[PDB]
Amino acid sequence: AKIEEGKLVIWINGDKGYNGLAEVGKKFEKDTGIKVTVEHPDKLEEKFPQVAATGDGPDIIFWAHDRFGGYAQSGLLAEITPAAAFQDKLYPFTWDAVRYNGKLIAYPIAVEALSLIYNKDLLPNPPKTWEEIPALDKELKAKGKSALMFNLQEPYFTWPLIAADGGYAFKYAAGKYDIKDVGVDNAGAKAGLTFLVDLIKNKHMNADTDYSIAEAAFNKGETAMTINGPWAWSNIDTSAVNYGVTVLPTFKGQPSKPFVGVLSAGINAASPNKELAKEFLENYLLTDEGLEAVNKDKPLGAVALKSYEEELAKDPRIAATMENAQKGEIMPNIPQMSAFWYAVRTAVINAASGRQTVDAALAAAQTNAAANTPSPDLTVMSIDKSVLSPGESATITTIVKDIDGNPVNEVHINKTVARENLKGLWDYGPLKKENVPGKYTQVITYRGHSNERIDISFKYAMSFTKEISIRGRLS
Amino acid sequence: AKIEEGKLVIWINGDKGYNGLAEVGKKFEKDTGIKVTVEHPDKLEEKFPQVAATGDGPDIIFWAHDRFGGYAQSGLLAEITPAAAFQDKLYPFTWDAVRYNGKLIAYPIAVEALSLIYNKDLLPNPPKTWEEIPALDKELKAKGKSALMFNLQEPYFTWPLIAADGGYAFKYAAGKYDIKDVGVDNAGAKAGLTFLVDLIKNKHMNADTDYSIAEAAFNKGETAMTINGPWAWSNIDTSAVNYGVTVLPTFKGQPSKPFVGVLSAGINAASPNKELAKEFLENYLLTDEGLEAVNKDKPLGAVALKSYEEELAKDPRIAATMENAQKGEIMPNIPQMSAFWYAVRTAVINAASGRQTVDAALAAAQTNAAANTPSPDLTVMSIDKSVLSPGESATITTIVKDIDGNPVNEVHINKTVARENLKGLWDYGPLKKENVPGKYTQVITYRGHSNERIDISFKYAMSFTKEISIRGRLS
Ligand SMILES: OC[C@H]1O[C@H](O[C@H]2[C@H](O)[C@@H](O)[C@@H](O[C@H]3[C@H](O)[C@@H](O)[C@@H](O[C@H]4[C@H](O)[C@@H](O)[C@@H](O)O[C@@H]4CO)O[C@@H]3CO)O[C@@H]2CO)[C@H](O)[C@@H](O)[C@@H]1O
Ligand SMILES: OC[C@H]1O[C@H](O[C@H]2[C@H](O)[C@@H](O)[C@@H](O[C@H]3[C@H](O)[C@@H](O)[C@@H](O[C@H]4[C@H](O)[C@@H](O)[C@@H](O)O[C@@H]4CO)O[C@@H]3CO)O[C@@H]2CO)[C@H](O)[C@@H](O)[C@@H]1O
Repeated sequence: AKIEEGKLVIWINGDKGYNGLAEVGKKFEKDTGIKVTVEHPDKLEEKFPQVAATGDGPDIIFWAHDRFGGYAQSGLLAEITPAAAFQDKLYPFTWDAVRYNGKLIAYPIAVEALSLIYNKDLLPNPPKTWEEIPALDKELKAKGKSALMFNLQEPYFTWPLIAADGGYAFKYAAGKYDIKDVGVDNAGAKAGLTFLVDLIKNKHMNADTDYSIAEAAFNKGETAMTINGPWAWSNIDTSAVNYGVTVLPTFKGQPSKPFVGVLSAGINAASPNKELAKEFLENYLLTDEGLEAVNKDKPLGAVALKSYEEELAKDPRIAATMENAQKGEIMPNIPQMSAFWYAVRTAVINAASGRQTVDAALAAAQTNAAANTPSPDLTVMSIDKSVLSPGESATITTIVKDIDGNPVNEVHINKTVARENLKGLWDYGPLKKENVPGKYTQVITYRGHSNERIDISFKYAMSFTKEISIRGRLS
Repeated sequence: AKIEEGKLVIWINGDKGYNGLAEVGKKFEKDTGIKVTVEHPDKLEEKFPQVAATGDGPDIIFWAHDRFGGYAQSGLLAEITPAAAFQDKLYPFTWDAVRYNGKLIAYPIAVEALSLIYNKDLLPNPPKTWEEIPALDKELKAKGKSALMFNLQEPYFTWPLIAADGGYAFKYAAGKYDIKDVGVDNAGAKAGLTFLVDLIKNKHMNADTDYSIAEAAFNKGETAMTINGPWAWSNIDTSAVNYGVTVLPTFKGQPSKPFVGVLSAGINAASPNKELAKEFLENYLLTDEGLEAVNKDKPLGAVALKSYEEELAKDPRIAATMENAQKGEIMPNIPQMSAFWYAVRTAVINAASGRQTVDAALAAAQTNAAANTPSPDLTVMSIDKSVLSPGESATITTIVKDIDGNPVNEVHINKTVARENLKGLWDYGPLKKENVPGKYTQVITYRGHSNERIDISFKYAMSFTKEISIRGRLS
């Protein structure tokens, strides 16, 4: 778990070839004596910024490149400066993905795009268009099958459809992304989303479909199609299914336009093992043998390493991946990407479920994606009472504001309570959103039993913290 | 995510039928208007006690019953008092598993035991004994296969072997478990472990084998045998494999003796939805239809509900589960179970890898399993400096002690740093174990850039917290 001199800790997502990566680690250990521990914590991409600067992260973090600009802006990443000879071993466009403010911030590993994955026995002539899928589903349902299942809970999987007829994240102009010019609520985006929503209302898909439901349904031969990336191919191979990987369907005659990720490896700026990390990545992983070991576990996609990619490129599944990639767009790496994703995630889910209209959902995503970040300097937190007797209550009031002093309407707040002794009895109300932007309250009732101090910390937007204390006394 | 009046949040492990459970939730929602959100956080069993009492848990927690005594001791669980008619619908021994200090603390759902799962094409006559497996592996390796792969990283999977020839957790006598009488280092336990270790050294298994490696190897037809529970059967069915589920091999002519878990559902004492939770569990889940929906996703094992179990019991896989269960032991539910597991986990891993001898590994597990818990009242935490100028360092010293004032040698300490502004530059050393029991130090160097206050909290044994603060000032 712990970062220490002389050992390497690596975090990679649980859908990737972590076992194969650990094999590369074993080889490094054999040669160097340096143990390499590969972990796949949930929410690693959220945890990393919280722990990296405060002494508790991995030495190396793997994620798609979209997360890395935010990390770099915060100073969390070592600058990557490989020799020209090494740089020349990887595709130039992959280095571009991991460049932030003129500096290389990670090593590129592999290029990922979603494709249409289809069952050749059920559906050897997969549809050209999205909009026929409902009629197709009707046909399949009459023989115990469904047309299509994919993960509706992650916006990555729905974006290609939202983008097909013109939806965009941030407008690109004059050498940069305009962080206030968000394209999620344009005509093209509302449509794509509407379409999905109609698929649902018409009982072709289920709003609750997640990664595991879709994977199981495809791999068991129950659904004719899924939308997934190269990492998914291994489990399909394990199954009995004869599958193809192809171009995503069109929408309004336009290609679906997936957001393309470059799986990337960053080095923690606070690591005492930066040089070892670089050696591991450059000399062990980013080799034919190293990438093969990871790929054999879960396929990587179109790898960044030219020598190995030249071999993979022959695979029709890879050719299809690259085709879909070329029809989409390489994700920005800017800090605002997470805000964009969080916003779109909420809009797809809310709409799919009919908890809001498409017009409304997407209008709101636009606001939230473009929102300023909370400022520690202007955010307020107080409690009305710092000592409680049994039966007394204290209320926390917090008001979250940006750098300009303007409220931030939607904010992630993580509450943590530190307890002196675990002997006192306490009741916590919900964190209540009040009827003005940025304002939340929480009621805490001391019920006695034992004297106990508690310290309540609110972490805002997975960044800064404010804290209050309560002394519970029996008298 | 959040606990709120009028909605249900459920936590269940990611290896269980969470999608099927969500289906039961949908039915409840249809009837009642109460949304049911099923989550599968990693480490849910560790998180639950940390958040349940402090206003941030689920309404309902699912885990095997072994975890629940600790939760109950801490006051985290609502007492369960179903009508006699309802009680009579479930097997008596399952209620016994969820009784703590004379009170029912959860609803029993299903009985789980590990079995030997084997590939009928590769190995239709699976071995009787463990000790022949190495020779068998030799035969299989000569035809591109291995004999056996199972999760070595979780002690649950190795326990049946450790226990076969007499290993035990806590001695049971006079109506109770003796928490100071730990059986992990007896002759029978050292042997079983030694055997596994020899399997490894002789290249029959790999010390690094985890759940996913083993699952993939079995399901792809690469390994003849695995050790797993009923939840695993779904993915095997998806694969091409013809498999059987049978009695675990013997060791020294003794049955392997798995620790048997009762998957159980507890209600958070702090839930404002206790009655809804009870209705969901009693009236929706613990019905033929409800359990079927979960079972169809991932098999539950031998369910607690007699009416449904009578149907399942016909399944030879269930018969085998029950056979292995009867050869093992129902886990204690006492608070000390987690300490036991943590200890055995470290001993298996350390030994399997050859980082310690079996004799040593198991001697140490014994000490740690029997150890007193840290006391908030006697644990020390201080920092030598509470204000720093740039280039100055402060050192935290903590000394962890039990209720009696005795040091606790091994302690889990989770460090969290709350940051005022994220503008200061700080360097954190490792948390250093000093050369006497219970004592740890950490060096923090302020590097300037900006004035910033940080608050550093140490949480001990996932229980109490102590905190210090540092004001970093440029002057
Ligand atoms: O509370 C909501 C959820 O929040 C967390 O998920 C967030 C991430 O933190 C964001 O970074 C973002 O995720 C993007 C991701 O950055 C992007 O690369 C892409 O992810 C693909 C990935 O490239 C691919 O290799 C493979 O792993 O599939 C991923 C998709 O699942 O797309 C993501 C958006 O879908 O936004 C999400 C929220 O949507 C947290 O992890 C969740 O547990 C939490 O529910
Ligand atoms: O830091 C080490 C690891 O710590 C955490 O794992 C702990 C758990 O918190 C403990 O409760 C215990 O786990 C037992 C578990 O309580 C017991 O029921 C059994 O679990 C079976 C389960 O019954 C079955 O249904 C299925 O899910 O498989 C489980 C086994 O994986 O056995 C467990 C012990 O193997 O001890 C473990 C540590 O071993 C934390 O979750 C980990 O992430 C962490 O690495």
